[PDB]
Amino acid sequence: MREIVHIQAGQCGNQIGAKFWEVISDEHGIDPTGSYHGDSDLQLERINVYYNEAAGNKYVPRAILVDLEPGTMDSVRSGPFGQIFRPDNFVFGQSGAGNNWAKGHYTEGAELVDSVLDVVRKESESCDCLQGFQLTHSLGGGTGSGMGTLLISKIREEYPDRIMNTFSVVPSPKVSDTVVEPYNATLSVHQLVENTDETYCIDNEALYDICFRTLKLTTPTYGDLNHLVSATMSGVTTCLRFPGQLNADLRKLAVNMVPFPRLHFFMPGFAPLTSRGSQQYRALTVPELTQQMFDAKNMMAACDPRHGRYLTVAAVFRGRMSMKEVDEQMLNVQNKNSSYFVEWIPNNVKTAVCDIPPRGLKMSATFIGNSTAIQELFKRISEQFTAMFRRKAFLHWYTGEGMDEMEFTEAESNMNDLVSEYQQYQDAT
Amino acid sequence: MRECISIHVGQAGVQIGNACWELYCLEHGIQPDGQMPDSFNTFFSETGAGKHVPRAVFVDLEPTVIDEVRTGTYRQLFHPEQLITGKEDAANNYARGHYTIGKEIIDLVLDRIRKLADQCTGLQGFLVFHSFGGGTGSGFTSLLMERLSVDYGKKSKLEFSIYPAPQVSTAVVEPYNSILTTHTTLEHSDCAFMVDNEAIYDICRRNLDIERPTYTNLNRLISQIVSSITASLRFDGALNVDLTEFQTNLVPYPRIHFPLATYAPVISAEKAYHEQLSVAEITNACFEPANQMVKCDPRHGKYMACCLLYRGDVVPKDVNAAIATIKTKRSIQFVDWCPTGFKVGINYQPPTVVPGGDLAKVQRAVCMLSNTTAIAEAWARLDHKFDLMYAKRAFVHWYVGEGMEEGEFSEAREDMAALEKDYEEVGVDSVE
Amino acid sequence: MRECISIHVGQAGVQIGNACWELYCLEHGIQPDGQMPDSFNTFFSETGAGKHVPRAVFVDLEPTVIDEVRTGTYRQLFHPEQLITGKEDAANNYARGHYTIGKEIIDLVLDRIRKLADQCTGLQGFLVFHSFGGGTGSGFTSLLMERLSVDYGKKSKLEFSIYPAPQVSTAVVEPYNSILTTHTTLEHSDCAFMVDNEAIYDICRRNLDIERPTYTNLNRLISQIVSSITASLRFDGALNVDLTEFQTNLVPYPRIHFPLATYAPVISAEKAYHEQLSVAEITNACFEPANQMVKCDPRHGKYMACCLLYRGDVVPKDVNAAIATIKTKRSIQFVDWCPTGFKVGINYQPPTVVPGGDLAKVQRAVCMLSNTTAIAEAWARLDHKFDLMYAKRAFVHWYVGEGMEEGEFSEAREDMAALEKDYEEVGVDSVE
Ligand SMILES: Nc1nc2c(ncn2[C@@H]2O[C@H](COP(=O)(O)OP(=O)(O)OP(=O)(O)O)[C@@H](O)[C@H]2O)c(=O)[nH]1
Ligand SMILES: Nc1nc2c(ncn2[C@@H]2O[C@H](COP(=O)(O)OP(=O)(O)OP(=O)(O)O)[C@@H](O)[C@H]2O)c(=O)[nH]1
Ligand SMILES: Nc1nc2c(ncn2[C@@H]2O[C@H](COP(=O)(O)OP(=O)(O)O)[C@@H](O)[C@H]2O)c(=O)[nH]1
Repeated sequence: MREIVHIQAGQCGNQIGAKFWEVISDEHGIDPTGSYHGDSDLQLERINVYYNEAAGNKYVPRAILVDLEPGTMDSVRSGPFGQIFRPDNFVFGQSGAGNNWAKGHYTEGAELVDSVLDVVRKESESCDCLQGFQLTHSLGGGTGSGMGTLLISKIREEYPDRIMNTFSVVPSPKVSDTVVEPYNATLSVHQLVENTDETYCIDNEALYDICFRTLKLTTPTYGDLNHLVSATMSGVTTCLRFPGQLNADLRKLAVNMVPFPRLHFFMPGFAPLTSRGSQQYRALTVPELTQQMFDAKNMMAACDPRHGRYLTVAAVFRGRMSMKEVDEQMLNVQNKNSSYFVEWIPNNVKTAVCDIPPRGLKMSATFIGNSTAIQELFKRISEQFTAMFRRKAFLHWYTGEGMDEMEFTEAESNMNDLVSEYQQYQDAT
Repeated sequence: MRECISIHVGQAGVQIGNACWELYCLEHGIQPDGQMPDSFNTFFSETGAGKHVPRAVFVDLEPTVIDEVRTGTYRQLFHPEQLITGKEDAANNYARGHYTIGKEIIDLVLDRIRKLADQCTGLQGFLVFHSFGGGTGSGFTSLLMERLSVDYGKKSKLEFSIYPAPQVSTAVVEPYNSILTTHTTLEHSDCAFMVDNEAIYDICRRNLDIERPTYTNLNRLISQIVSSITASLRFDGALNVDLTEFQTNLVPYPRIHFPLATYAPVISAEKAYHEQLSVAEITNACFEPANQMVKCDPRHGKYMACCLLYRGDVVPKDVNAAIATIKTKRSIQFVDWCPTGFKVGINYQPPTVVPGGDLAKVQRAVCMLSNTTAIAEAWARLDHKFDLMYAKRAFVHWYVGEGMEEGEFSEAREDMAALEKDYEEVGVDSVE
Repeated sequence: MRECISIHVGQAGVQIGNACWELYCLEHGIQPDGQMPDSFNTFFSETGAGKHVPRAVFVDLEPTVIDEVRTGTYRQLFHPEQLITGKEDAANNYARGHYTIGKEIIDLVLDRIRKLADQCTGLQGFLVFHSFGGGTGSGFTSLLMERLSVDYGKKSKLEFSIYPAPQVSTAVVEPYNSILTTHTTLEHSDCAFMVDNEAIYDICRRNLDIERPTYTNLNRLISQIVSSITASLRFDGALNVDLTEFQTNLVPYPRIHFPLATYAPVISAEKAYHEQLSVAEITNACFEPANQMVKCDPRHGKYMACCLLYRGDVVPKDVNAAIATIKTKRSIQFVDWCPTGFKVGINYQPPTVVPGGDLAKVQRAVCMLSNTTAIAEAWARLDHKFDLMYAKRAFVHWYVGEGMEEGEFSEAREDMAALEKDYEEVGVDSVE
């Protein structure tokens, strides 16, 4: 029960799952063929949440993959764990996005979505009891920006009660992947706050330095950067899938983390992080995990929690650890960092304790942050937005694909109406 | 021929109850498969063959913590018509505990409970074990407390409800689930016993010399209170006590039904030597504020009525000498209108220890119940948490958007303001 | 020396009867070849040597389901002069059941039946096992019900007829074959017991924990009713009951002869432990509306007269205590003119289980027969199906074109409108 349908979108949104589904299947002992090889009977206790049990004692990931070109979908099946997916779920267009939100939401998105919304519906009745949908995409490109959000508005009409969370990729502050990424951000951020219950923002630029300053990786490729994305997503649902002393799910991490229904942009963190030449000198204790999280260089977003206050904090723990070693540390980080939290929410620390550690470690954790430091993350987008839009830069491509200025003007001020909320709750009493 | 059935609501219902029913198995010779290779008619009905079953109704809205009983060591002990589960959990939401999900299976649990009463005649009361922080232990309890007063009514209900800690918080929505369940259970319940987490971590570090306990290790001490209140039913004692008597001996006013529990002695096995544990040594440890299981200092309040339960080697001349020294002190000060504030019970059999446990096999032990007035200071700070979180309208849309009128907070808060100053009325003395 | 022969009509006659006669073989020590390496004079006549035969008359208009007995495990048990078949089936057509094909071999089955009566003297009654949906179980039965009242008459006929399910339909022509057989059998039959498919799938999922049963698995529970009504004939009991008594104890008015059946307990083998199955626990499960084998809620109607059959370890003081608690309830409400509405029967021998079966060997079991009034609500919705399908003149040419006057529907429907409001006359109380 409580099954989750996994949906992907974009070139970034596909290769994450090739890393993501490699990690989840190795938490239950699954070959790339699709059979079972585990030793303990606990691994099949909640196996049905990411697996529809097929015939022949095989297992398939309840996953739907969406692109606008075949340049990625053939690359997934020709790698490791590309054999696990069902060949019917690869729904994709033929031409390509062209890195355009207008083509990603109006031109090709109107055609391909009917070949997806039946497949989601085909996985809807496959679920014995549906929990919610998770989405993996980006915000700078074309496919991950528009075609992701075009699914979200149709799903929320079909499922108002079901939860929704998107592991999006917020673009970096200084270096630029996409030239038109301020237009692709604001026109998609206007859609995220309409029909998503929570969002976990991940920056590329922070994940470069986490792999370099902490892991000391000489050549960090995407087979290692996307591994930290998978360690976050597996660290959230790890209480839904295993017995623990204090359970948690995607609903407990949604009610206790969102005070107001538009203030739901989060920041993830992971702990511990050991280098291959710096692991044999560390004391693996629970208070070592706590002080590693709350600094700047362990956040997975370009954010400064020193210039900001937290509102809600969720920590999900894995492994056979005690409670007084956890609960006393959660109190002490509120006392010494008393200016770093908010005043009108008393004791804003959420505790989640599981009993299955990650394979390869003994104890671990997963950090979920919610602070008003993301107001710099959106105003810097909004500063680049108002500079380009007043020059009508790159505007005729969107205008040529059926789009008016009032689409921009409402979406511009709605971000300004978003940040003005955060600054209002930042320094009140 | 007197029976008493138990209800376990939420995750705190399950993980307390498994350590509780483990202790009942080890006393009446019950194996983990029910056989015994009498006196246990109270909590264990008998089949046609020589196998017995517990009188348990385990219920939760999430299936994880139930299935550990369905596959664990106590697999073939419990009737599988009693492990009532559901699809989706309330997940810290009083609306999903009382208005959305709890509306479904509230008419399913009541079927099994009445079938337990059909094979009993001495049904004295109930045992409802839940928590205040979580939604399922608050919401699904609060709807259940209506239907029990509808159907049975006269049977003396009880609560070993987990009081929310004033400085150790797990969930953010504890100042909403604590307040909203208080407006409901005040109309129906009879006597709610409070056990708090924070004071147990104070005791188990200082008095058990264990600085790293778990919830399984905390539930071992909670089972000491459960076996020592229901001690006069199973075993016979020199001076017994009934479950109907607790709502008369400890409830002066019908709007105040909050006593608290205290257990003594709590010493480790290597420290079990070097002292004799005399009856006056183990009774001054009860009224000491450092040994209570609720972090509320009683010296800033008064005691309306106290209760003393004794089990082990107990001489009634020694208990009489133990009480009179306490009333001649000044750190304990009673309320002016109640000089006769003690209900003393004596049972012969000592508490036994679980193998692989933490406490030690002693000759005698005390479980003290007291109805203080200093707990209202914790109620003000709980309401002080509620004042800031509601005036900012925080987390409201998760409640109103799931079938809850927003004006219902105006009804619960004003009733809370009444009971906040009801301790002001009782706590002051009379005129001359 | 009291005998009772059985008739099995249609496919529902065969596949019920094979599971029924399997149970009779396993009780009297009967092997699958008749030998027994007394008391069974009722259902088993004896040859000149030491071989016995069943008193069965199997009949169907299609040869498929008969030949599985002719080649199956019970090959050398049944006399091959009793497996009367034909060339073409009726195939869901009351005209081909009563007017075209059934005219031929109605004078062939009556030859073998009278030869069974020639070797019997205590011929009490008949057993006619058929269905209402199919044509052969409706048409060939309705012509057979005339000739039995012509020839024998006084012998108390019975029906375990399959009532059509209100929400699970196999054939489209069920609202024609149900209504047209009701106009005919009302003139001839004595007591028609109803067992519906839809409620058995409700029980066998919920109470046997099997979510995927088959017709062979459904016929195992139907054989429990057959052995428990004919229990007072084969075995001896402390308080017996006769087949002549059922048409007197349960038929108040001659135009109403529709009771229904209920069996209890129905528990699986792994759930057969953990409870004692006391006589009051297994009797409140009978009058519970969730455990009936006909999906008709009796709490929206009344009971004219009830019947209780007991087999197993049965103490008559315990049955007396079990009945009086039921009449002091409110969910069961009888009709005002019948305070004495019970015919209680007790047999000693428990029901045995088939090897490879689904239920478990218990000490005692109950088969309840009750004559409700809430079944007329299902008759209105059955007629509500008949109103739309006949006013549109649907499927009429398959009936009129095979020897049936179209005005015969005007005769059956107006008689149905009489019996529809005959429950209105009885179901209301008197004046003051
Ligand atoms: N002493 C003790 N406290 C426990 C135990 N299990 C949980 N708790 C406490 O219970 C509280 C959490 O409430 P839960 O009972 O899990 O919540 P719930 O009512 O089931 O609500 P859901 O989220 O819907 O499951 C915290 O204060 C925990 O410390 C236990 O075994 N012992
Ligand atoms: N409970 C139960 N119902 C059965 C069984 N076999 C058939 N039925 C039901 O009988 C109905 C079909 O009627 P039939 O008896 O097959 O039809 P018929 O009267 O023989 O008519 P023909 O088509 O001429 O053979 C359906 O409602 C089936 O569910 C059985 O073994 N058990
Ligand atoms: N983490 C991560 N981000 C990537 C990767 N490849 C591209 N991105 C980011 O994804 C965004 C571009 O999206 P893209 O998938 O190319 O466009 P789309 O296919 O139209 O959705 C930019 O923010 C890139 O930094 C990758 O392998 N890993």
